[PDB]
Order: sequence, then C-alpha cells, then structure tokens
Amino acid sequence: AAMQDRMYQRFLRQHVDPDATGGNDAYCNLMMQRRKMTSHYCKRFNTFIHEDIWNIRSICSTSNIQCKNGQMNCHEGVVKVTDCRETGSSRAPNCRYRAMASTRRVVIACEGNPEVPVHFDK
Repeated sequence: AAMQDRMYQRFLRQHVDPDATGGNDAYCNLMMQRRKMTSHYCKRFNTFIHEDIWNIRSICSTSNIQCKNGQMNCHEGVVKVTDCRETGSSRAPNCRYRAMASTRRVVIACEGNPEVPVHFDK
C-alpha cells in the first residue's frame, strides 16, 4: 500500500482544495498549473473539491455503486466544487480554463484500509 497511498496522494493533488469555496477562471488557471495538469498537454476538464478531507473520505463509506468503467468500488456524494474546462485555444504549458463553481453530485472510487479516494469518476 505504498501503491494505495500513491493513488490517494494523486487524488488529493488533482482534486482536493479544501478552503477555496468556489473559484473563477484565474483560480482554475493557477490550480491546473500548480497541481501539475498542464506541463505537457492541457488536461481538458478537471474538478476541484472544496471540502475537508475527512468529509471527502466519508463518501467512501456509503453504498457501493458502479463506476463508469464497470468497477463496483464507486460512491456518490454531494460536495462543493470548482469545475475547470479548457477554453479550446490554449497551448501547453500555458493552459487556460473557464470555471464553474457549484455544489453537485460527484462519484469517486475508493480502495484500501482505511478506504480512501483514488479516482474521481464524474
């Protein structure tokens, strides 16, 4: 579980920022860069979750549902987010985004002991 921890750390990096509440375009531009999703190509869509890690991890403890890829280790919850969508023009590593802040249903996959988030499904 050096593995499960690496996967969890990747989830935190790509998807977790507790104390923003809901960013604008500049927030997406900064965070996509700082969380390492722009150096080699521009990731087209990404979500940052604005909840405490304890609360995100709690989603793992809910009833299992199917992931998009067919796995059965997914879980749904409702959280504050900023969704970041690439503008379509941009050229890595200078990637540009449009932000949408909202509270919405998310689906995450969890693994391990304790169960932790390892993938953001939708």
